[PDB]
Amino acid sequence: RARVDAELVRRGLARSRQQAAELIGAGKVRIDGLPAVKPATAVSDTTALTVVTDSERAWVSRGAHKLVGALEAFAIAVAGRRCLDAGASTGGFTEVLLDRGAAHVVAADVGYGQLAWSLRNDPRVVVLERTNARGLTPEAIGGRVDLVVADLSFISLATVLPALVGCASRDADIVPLVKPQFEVGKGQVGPGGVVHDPQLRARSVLAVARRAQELGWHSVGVKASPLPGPSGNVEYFLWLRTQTDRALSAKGLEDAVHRAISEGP
RNA sequence: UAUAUAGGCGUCUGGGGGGAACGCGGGGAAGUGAAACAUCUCAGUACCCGUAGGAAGAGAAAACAAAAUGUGAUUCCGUG
RNA sequence: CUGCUGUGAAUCUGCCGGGACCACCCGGUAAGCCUGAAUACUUCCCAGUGACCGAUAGCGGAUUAGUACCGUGAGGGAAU
RNA sequence: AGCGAAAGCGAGUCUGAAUAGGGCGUAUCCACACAAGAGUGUGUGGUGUAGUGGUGUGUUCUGGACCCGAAGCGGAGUGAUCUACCCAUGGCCAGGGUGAAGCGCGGGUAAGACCGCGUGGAGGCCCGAACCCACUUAGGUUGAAGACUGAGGGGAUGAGCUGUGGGUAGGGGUGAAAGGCCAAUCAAACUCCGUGAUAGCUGGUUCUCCCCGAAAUGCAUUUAGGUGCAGCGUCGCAUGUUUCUUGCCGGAGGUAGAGCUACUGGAUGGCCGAUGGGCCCCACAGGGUUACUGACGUCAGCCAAACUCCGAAUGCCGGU
RNA sequence: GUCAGGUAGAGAAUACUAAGGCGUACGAGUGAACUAUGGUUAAGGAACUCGGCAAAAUGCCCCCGUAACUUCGGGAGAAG
RNA sequence: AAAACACAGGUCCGUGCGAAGUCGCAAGACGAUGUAUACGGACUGACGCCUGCCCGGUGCUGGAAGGUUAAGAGGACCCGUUAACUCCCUUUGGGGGUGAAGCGGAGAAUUUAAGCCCCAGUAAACGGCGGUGGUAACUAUAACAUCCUAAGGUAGCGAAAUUCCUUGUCGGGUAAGUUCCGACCUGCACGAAUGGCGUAACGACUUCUCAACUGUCUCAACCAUAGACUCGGCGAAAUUGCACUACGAGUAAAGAUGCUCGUUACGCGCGGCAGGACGAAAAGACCCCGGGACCUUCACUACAACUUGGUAUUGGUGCUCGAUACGGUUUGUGUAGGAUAGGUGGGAGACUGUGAAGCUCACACGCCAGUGUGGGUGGAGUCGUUGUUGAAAUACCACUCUGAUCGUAUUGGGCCUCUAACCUCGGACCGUAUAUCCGGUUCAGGGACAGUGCCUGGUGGGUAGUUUAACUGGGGCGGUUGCCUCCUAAAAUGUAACGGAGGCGCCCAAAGGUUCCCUCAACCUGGACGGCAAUCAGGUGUUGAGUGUAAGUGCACAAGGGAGCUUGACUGCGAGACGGACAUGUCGAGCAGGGACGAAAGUCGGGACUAGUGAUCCGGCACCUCUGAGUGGAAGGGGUGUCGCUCAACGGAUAAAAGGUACCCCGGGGAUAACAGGCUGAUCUUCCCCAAGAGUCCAUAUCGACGGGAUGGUUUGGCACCUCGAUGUCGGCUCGUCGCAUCCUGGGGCUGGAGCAGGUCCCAAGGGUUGGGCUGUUCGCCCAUUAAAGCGGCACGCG
Ligand SMILES: [Mg+2]
Ligand SMILES: [Mg+2]
Ligand SMILES: [Mg+2]
Ligand SMILES: [Mg+2]
Ligand SMILES: [Mg+2]
Ligand SMILES: [Mg+2]
Ligand SMILES: [Mg+2]
Ligand SMILES: [Mg+2]
Ligand SMILES: [Mg+2]
Ligand SMILES: [Mg+2]
Ligand SMILES: [Mg+2]
Ligand SMILES: [Mg+2]
Ligand SMILES: [Mg+2]
Ligand SMILES: [Mg+2]
Ligand SMILES: [Mg+2]
Ligand SMILES: [Mg+2]
Ligand SMILES: [Mg+2]
Ligand SMILES: [Mg+2]
Ligand SMILES: [Mg+2]
Ligand SMILES: [Mg+2]
Ligand SMILES: [Mg+2]
Ligand SMILES: [Mg+2]
Ligand SMILES: [Mg+2]
Ligand SMILES: [Mg+2]
Ligand SMILES: [Mg+2]
Ligand SMILES: [Mg+2]
Ligand SMILES: [Mg+2]
Ligand SMILES: [Mg+2]
Ligand SMILES: [Mg+2]
Ligand SMILES: [Mg+2]
Ligand SMILES: [Mg+2]
Ligand SMILES: [Mg+2]
Ligand SMILES: [Mg+2]
Ligand SMILES: [Mg+2]
Ligand SMILES: [Mg+2]
Ligand SMILES: [Mg+2]
Ligand SMILES: [Mg+2]
Ligand SMILES: [Mg+2]
Ligand SMILES: [Mg+2]
Ligand SMILES: [Mg+2]
Ligand SMILES: [Mg+2]
Ligand SMILES: [Mg+2]
Ligand SMILES: [Mg+2]
Ligand SMILES: [Mg+2]
Ligand SMILES: [Mg+2]
Ligand SMILES: [Mg+2]
Ligand SMILES: [Mg+2]
Ligand SMILES: [Mg+2]
Ligand SMILES: [Mg+2]
Ligand SMILES: [Mg+2]
Ligand SMILES: [Mg+2]
Ligand SMILES: [Mg+2]
Ligand SMILES: [Mg+2]
Ligand SMILES: [Mg+2]
Ligand SMILES: [Mg+2]
Ligand SMILES: [Mg+2]
Ligand SMILES: [Mg+2]
Ligand SMILES: [Mg+2]
Ligand SMILES: [Mg+2]
Ligand SMILES: [Mg+2]
Ligand SMILES: [Mg+2]
Ligand SMILES: [Mg+2]
Ligand SMILES: [Mg+2]
Ligand SMILES: [Mg+2]
Ligand SMILES: [Mg+2]
Ligand SMILES: [Mg+2]
Ligand SMILES: [Mg+2]
Ligand SMILES: [Mg+2]
Ligand SMILES: [Mg+2]
Ligand SMILES: [Mg+2]
Ligand SMILES: [Mg+2]
Ligand SMILES: [Mg+2]
Ligand SMILES: [Mg+2]
Ligand SMILES: [Mg+2]
Ligand SMILES: [Mg+2]
Ligand SMILES: [Mg+2]
Ligand SMILES: [Mg+2]
Ligand SMILES: [Mg+2]
Ligand SMILES: [Mg+2]
Ligand SMILES: [Mg+2]
Ligand SMILES: [Mg+2]
Ligand SMILES: [Mg+2]
Ligand SMILES: [Mg+2]
Ligand SMILES: [Mg+2]
Ligand SMILES: [Mg+2]
Ligand SMILES: [Mg+2]
Ligand SMILES: [Mg+2]
Ligand SMILES: [Mg+2]
Ligand SMILES: [Mg+2]
Ligand SMILES: [Mg+2]
Ligand SMILES: [Mg+2]
Ligand SMILES: [Mg+2]
Ligand SMILES: [Mg+2]
Ligand SMILES: [Mg+2]
Ligand SMILES: [Mg+2]
Ligand SMILES: [Mg+2]
Ligand SMILES: [Mg+2]
Ligand SMILES: [Mg+2]
Ligand SMILES: [Mg+2]
Ligand SMILES: [Mg+2]
Ligand SMILES: [Mg+2]
Ligand SMILES: [Mg+2]
Ligand SMILES: [Mg+2]
Ligand SMILES: [Mg+2]
Ligand SMILES: [Mg+2]
Ligand SMILES: [Mg+2]
Ligand SMILES: [Mg+2]
Ligand SMILES: [Mg+2]
Ligand SMILES: [Mg+2]
Ligand SMILES: [Mg+2]
Ligand SMILES: [Mg+2]
Ligand SMILES: [Mg+2]
Ligand SMILES: [Mg+2]
Ligand SMILES: [Mg+2]
Ligand SMILES: [Mg+2]
Ligand SMILES: [Mg+2]
Ligand SMILES: [Mg+2]
Ligand SMILES: [Mg+2]
Ligand SMILES: [Mg+2]
Ligand SMILES: [Mg+2]
Ligand SMILES: [Mg+2]
Ligand SMILES: [Mg+2]
Ligand SMILES: [Mg+2]
Ligand SMILES: [Mg+2]
Ligand SMILES: [Mg+2]
Ligand SMILES: [Mg+2]
Ligand SMILES: [Mg+2]
Ligand SMILES: [Mg+2]
Ligand SMILES: [Mg+2]
Ligand SMILES: [Mg+2]
Ligand SMILES: [Mg+2]
Ligand SMILES: [Mg+2]
Ligand SMILES: [Mg+2]
Ligand SMILES: [Mg+2]
Ligand SMILES: [Mg+2]
Ligand SMILES: [Mg+2]
Ligand SMILES: [Mg+2]
Ligand SMILES: [Mg+2]
Ligand SMILES: [Mg+2]
Ligand SMILES: [Mg+2]
Ligand SMILES: [Mg+2]
Ligand SMILES: [Mg+2]
Ligand SMILES: [Mg+2]
Ligand SMILES: [Mg+2]
Ligand SMILES: [Mg+2]
Ligand SMILES: [Mg+2]
Ligand SMILES: [Mg+2]
Ligand SMILES: [Mg+2]
Ligand SMILES: [Mg+2]
Ligand SMILES: [Mg+2]
Ligand SMILES: [Mg+2]
Ligand SMILES: [Mg+2]
Ligand SMILES: [Mg+2]
Ligand SMILES: [Mg+2]
Ligand SMILES: [Mg+2]
Ligand SMILES: [Mg+2]
Ligand SMILES: [Mg+2]
Ligand SMILES: [Mg+2]
Ligand SMILES: [Mg+2]
Ligand SMILES: [Mg+2]
Ligand SMILES: [Mg+2]
Ligand SMILES: [Mg+2]
Repeated sequence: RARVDAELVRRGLARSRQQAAELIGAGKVRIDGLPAVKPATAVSDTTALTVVTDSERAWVSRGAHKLVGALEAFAIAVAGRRCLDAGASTGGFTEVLLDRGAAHVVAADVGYGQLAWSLRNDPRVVVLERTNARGLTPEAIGGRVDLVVADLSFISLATVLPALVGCASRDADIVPLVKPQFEVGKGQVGPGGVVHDPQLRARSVLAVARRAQELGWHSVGVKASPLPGPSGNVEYFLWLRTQTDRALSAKGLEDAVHRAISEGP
């Protein structure tokens, strides 16, 4: 009487039970074809468990999907440019750049070692013990970088900007990830931890865009993340830059903000 | 409804109810005892029902018995 | 031995019983019926008797006694 | 006449292979022998064996069984004249407010909506007597009354109140549901009967004197405030000092005390001095120096219900 | 269950009355405490107490005028 | 009298109609003279916005391929009895073996329903709704990776009729705010029809506030009436061992009118007060014990009800399959070969023109190697012990297993039917003037079903009877219950407690018997691994090692270590004893049989010893010379050996059993708890001894650490001494009374006392010692005062 998600994770189909739920969610893994009727299934281990046959499953976290979705809309070159990750410590975003042939990447954490052992062996992988959260060091990360990916959680991503515009070059290219129910004053999270309010997302994206513009970093374009938090955390990836023909800083910022939520998700 | 029956009309002869105990045939507890209790007991008791008679019921072997050339319908009493 | 249900024979070199059953022996003759005496009792009547009571006893009732009275009622129930 | 489970045998019998031990039985005593002192046996004689039926007393068994006492259980009946609900057929509800729909008029509306005005008489409507309740409080509390009285209190045309007649009955009825009510009683009414229910529980049990005279412990217990058997009382019979005391004699103990270099543990201070500690010359050889920690040992003083190299007094067993 | 005089009054309420009916079955005394039932109370006014319990207070008619809120009926006899 | 019930509104489930449901044994009735917009049941409870997740558990509903399962059909196989033989062995018998039929007993395979397992749906069904590892804005305000599930609280609300902590925090309100209001979220232990959150109107509901009003109060005074009181009349009651019934300090069953010692008191009444008479009342209702009673449930065991199947009532024809008896085709690879050699008895002689041979196909199989039947053709034969071939015809009559077959006789399983039993609360007509009864007749429908008997399996708190241990410093909760060893245990034996420590419910065919032989542990010295340590050698070493297994007593004489043989880990017994309420239990020399070891002496009836166990009943099994319901057998019983009980509550109430009662009742108990009293005083409380210190120095102005000794009886306790045929339980009110351990007032000594004001100690009990807010409050917090707002005893004084 072994749980179906139990046998699945035992075989090696998915390294974690959260992924076992993702696979049963669309019914990618079942016996005799068909969607897995229910995640509560008593299946004998002598049966056959299938899979979506995802060829590009060389990923070790969920942060991969949201990134590959952003890079679909942006198509940003990585080789030949230094890169910065604002802290994932789980291989969600940096490992994708590894698959992108990144020249050299740097990642942060909360002062904790929990990365995949696979990434503890690549020479171009730098690990730091949360030197600082908001005012990132522009030189101790190895010098100048040419890309920064924003991945923040229970901290309103609006205080690391002075550091991330300094932790860059004069010709910089940045893709921040705006999480809606996390920009509102801490404690004022949306109803039940999930937000169904386009106007709240509008307020959050406007606040982050205006905070970026305060430094001069204008918003170029928008993107809706394809695979969000399971219970609900739909993200909206923007794009920071100070010198392009797409200097949407006066009126086009709002037009692009409507685009973000009108085509989101 | 034809055979007819169910019925209807008339004329007789009975039945009905009571009763203290005793009889016969049925139905049938619980308290109690078992130092608890259910089998078991109490007890086929108490009570109930149907029926009598001066008594009733039983009664003339499809019985006993045990190798005895033995008893011989039933009922009741004493023993065993 | 016996009730309800099912199945269900023979008429005497038959059938029943003799403490599972079988053989032999013995006893008897079911599925029809009547039957006195010896046995149980006393509402009532007669005549007696008591190392029985003697009026708080003996019947509840020696006297208005199943009365007066109590209870809606089944019923309880004096004292003299 | 007994032994045996029995067939059976019989002063024997059972077990057993056993004239080989034991069991039960051969009244009891006496003697004389023949065998062993491992508790005496065996045998020859003798003596010869006591029951039963009336009846008094004590105890006991079956019966209500020394007397009184439950809450309750069963059988058959009686009750809805109180109360619960229902059914038929009747009666009652002073007085005063409010002002629903409906209808009619006007305004307003493409037409409506709607409003203002009237008539109108709705309603588990309002205030409030009769009537029905019973919220507060005081009195009553061997009452006026086994549930009232006074002052206020809620409903008062309604799921209203009420009269007369009727129906539902006990593991049943009825319940706008409180285990409420069902005749001053209800977690199963009442009456009679079973019946003198049963109570390891409480209570009571009536004249005298004479002699003797306890126990409140052990064991078992659906047991722990009950009982059985033992102990301990009395009476009858048998035996006769067997009892008890004191002296002496023969014993076995491990308590008091003590001791511990006699063990097992604890435990005080010294003494020498390791091994393992550090350092020198300089190797991690080797050697010595040093608060070293300081095994073992040793000196002296100690401690113990489950320690004992020892070890009484008493008590106990026997003899005399 | 029926009948329902007068005067105030909306009234079958309440006060007093008519007709009619009663004075209903222990009394007579008496300025004790205390209890009960009524009454009044300077100044203060809930300080009482578990709590404004109980008392006190408002109370009728006619004009004027009425709030938040509302389910548009009400609240409302608001309050004044 | 309520917030509880009801309610209008909501949903869910059942019900197709003499419905379902209910009352009845039935008939019958209500439902309803209703018919799914109706009726019953369940929950919720106008209205408004909504009602999340979980179908794993348990129910409900549905389904069926399998597993399992009753009665009923089946009777293979076995056993009893004995007609017959067949034999001895002795002779007129009598035991051995076989044993047909018949009758009997136990009875297997096989077949068969529901249910259960199984798989689905269902939550406005009964029910459920998580964490961890390390984190940033200025700490936060749980929404980075991973474990687990049936899913991980949705919305809304939230110190709540819900919050112990708690008088949470902040604001309001008061002079003073434990209640209240508005919020906060750390929701011990809210949450979505046991609805969640709001809501106008309503309430003899609960709570907070303001105005007004007042004898509620400061703080009480006065008046009248009914009693009380006096006089006359009548005239009770509960109660009651007494009696010419003081107090104090004691003593006593521990709280005395009655006893002690002292003090006080002339005799008798009337009106008043309630301190005592553990006052009256009611065989304590709290608590324990015994017994009831009613209630609950997956306690036990039953029964109603519901339901399954078989069979009776109960029949007919058609098919489909199965079992029987009977008939005719039809079958057998083999090598020594004219052989696709069914097992045969007869076999010198059977088969043609009723057209066989050889040709045409099918039937039959085919390991397709080859052969039997028909007519269409066909022409007048083929065959044998032929010889090889175990077995010959494969030329013929009668018996025949293997098979592919049809039919008859018989009997089942099923299926579609028919009508004739039976059924209809469908119509009509009649008895019958009257009649929704009833019976009949007849038409129309079902129909061998249903219903009902009997047998049978399920479900079965719907009901019924009952059980649900004891010990216990009250009871409960915990723990324990039998056996063995030690200490307590006081030098015999025995000895209690919920006293102090541990073991047991086995193990070993050798770890049993015998015969013989040996001596360890530790220490020093010498040796490659090899270290203190492993095996070797030398020595010292009397017991410190080891003895299956706890502990104790033992054992070096060895009971300890080693080897040989071997089963005495025997059968018949047992003088005499230990221990003992009894029932149990324990030791035992010696005799005989038959053995083991030993030369023999001798030892051996398990183990160095003391745990390793369960009475009786009832039943099983093997053996025996017992019995055998007329007789012979048998069945059944009996003896002997043995088997089956965490009966572990271990002397074992049943084969079989849990809980609630605050709705409770009875019988008892001060044998036993709660209150008060009594004893004690661990704790509590109040003092003291010593003085390391602190105080700049200076123990002792003032505090005094570490330790030590006491008082009181106010606290929490310990005990269980009186009271359970009744000793009323907190706080406040009224009224006191006593102590002093003094709060104020009065008198002082020392000061680290200049004065003012204090600190500490000593003496002193005459008087005094406030009113409020918060709270049920005591306690306590606060407000305004005051000379001060003392602490205690008196049944935590006083109903
Ligand atoms: Mg008669
Ligand atoms: Mg009985
Ligand atoms: Mg009994
Ligand atoms: Mg009894
Ligand atoms: Mg006669
Ligand atoms: Mg006769
Ligand atoms: Mg006769
Ligand atoms: Mg008399
Ligand atoms: Mg006289
Ligand atoms: Mg009399
Ligand atoms: Mg009368
Ligand atoms: Mg005998
Ligand atoms: Mg024997
Ligand atoms: Mg003898
Ligand atoms: Mg005589
Ligand atoms: Mg005699
Ligand atoms: Mg009765
Ligand atoms: Mg009646
Ligand atoms: Mg009108
Ligand atoms: Mg109108
Ligand atoms: Mg009204
Ligand atoms: Mg009203
Ligand atoms: Mg009114
Ligand atoms: Mg009024
Ligand atoms: Mg009124
Ligand atoms: Mg009432
Ligand atoms: Mg009240
Ligand atoms: Mg009085
Ligand atoms: Mg009076
Ligand atoms: Mg009143
Ligand atoms: Mg009144
Ligand atoms: Mg009426
Ligand atoms: Mg009547
Ligand atoms: Mg009732
Ligand atoms: Mg009566
Ligand atoms: Mg009554
Ligand atoms: Mg009853
Ligand atoms: Mg009863
Ligand atoms: Mg009796
Ligand atoms: Mg009695
Ligand atoms: Mg004497
Ligand atoms: Mg005795
Ligand atoms: Mg005696
Ligand atoms: Mg002597
Ligand atoms: Mg001596
Ligand atoms: Mg000695
Ligand atoms: Mg000793
Ligand atoms: Mg000593
Ligand atoms: Mg020791
Ligand atoms: Mg000692
Ligand atoms: Mg008038
Ligand atoms: Mg009047
Ligand atoms: Mg007059
Ligand atoms: Mg006077
Ligand atoms: Mg007054
Ligand atoms: Mg005044
Ligand atoms: Mg005034
Ligand atoms: Mg006020
Ligand atoms: Mg106050
Ligand atoms: Mg106040
Ligand atoms: Mg006060
Ligand atoms: Mg009042
Ligand atoms: Mg008034
Ligand atoms: Mg107004
Ligand atoms: Mg208002
Ligand atoms: Mg007004
Ligand atoms: Mg009310
Ligand atoms: Mg009341
Ligand atoms: Mg209620
Ligand atoms: Mg409804
Ligand atoms: Mg439901
Ligand atoms: Mg029905
Ligand atoms: Mg429906
Ligand atoms: Mg409700
Ligand atoms: Mg609702
Ligand atoms: Mg729900
Ligand atoms: Mg669910
Ligand atoms: Mg579920
Ligand atoms: Mg389910
Ligand atoms: Mg399911
Ligand atoms: Mg089912
Ligand atoms: Mg059968
Ligand atoms: Mg809260
Ligand atoms: Mg509150
Ligand atoms: Mg709560
Ligand atoms: Mg609080
Ligand atoms: Mg506050
Ligand atoms: Mg609040
Ligand atoms: Mg519910
Ligand atoms: Mg709840
Ligand atoms: Mg719910
Ligand atoms: Mg509600
Ligand atoms: Mg609320
Ligand atoms: Mg409200
Ligand atoms: Mg009301
Ligand atoms: Mg009320
Ligand atoms: Mg005064
Ligand atoms: Mg007077
Ligand atoms: Mg007088
Ligand atoms: Mg005194
Ligand atoms: Mg005293
Ligand atoms: Mg005295
Ligand atoms: Mg005297
Ligand atoms: Mg007096
Ligand atoms: Mg008095
Ligand atoms: Mg008085
Ligand atoms: Mg009393
Ligand atoms: Mg009592
Ligand atoms: Mg009890
Ligand atoms: Mg049938
Ligand atoms: Mg049937
Ligand atoms: Mg049941
Ligand atoms: Mg029951
Ligand atoms: Mg009984
Ligand atoms: Mg008991
Ligand atoms: Mg007990
Ligand atoms: Mg205790
Ligand atoms: Mg105690
Ligand atoms: Mg001793
Ligand atoms: Mg001694
Ligand atoms: Mg003792
Ligand atoms: Mg143990
Ligand atoms: Mg040995
Ligand atoms: Mg041996
Ligand atoms: Mg050696
Ligand atoms: Mg040995
Ligand atoms: Mg043995
Ligand atoms: Mg003996
Ligand atoms: Mg021998
Ligand atoms: Mg021997
Ligand atoms: Mg027995
Ligand atoms: Mg016989
Ligand atoms: Mg015989
Ligand atoms: Mg036998
Ligand atoms: Mg026991
Ligand atoms: Mg026992
Ligand atoms: Mg038993
Ligand atoms: Mg209740
Ligand atoms: Mg009682
Ligand atoms: Mg006592
Ligand atoms: Mg007291
Ligand atoms: Mg006490
Ligand atoms: Mg006392
Ligand atoms: Mg100083
Ligand atoms: Mg005692
Ligand atoms: Mg006493
Ligand atoms: Mg008491
Ligand atoms: Mg008394
Ligand atoms: Mg009293
Ligand atoms: Mg008394
Ligand atoms: Mg006082
Ligand atoms: Mg003093
Ligand atoms: Mg003082
Ligand atoms: Mg002074
Ligand atoms: Mg001074
Ligand atoms: Mg003076
Ligand atoms: Mg308060
Ligand atoms: Mg005082
Ligand atoms: Mg007190
Ligand atoms: Mg006091
Ligand atoms: Mg009191
Ligand atoms: Mg009182």
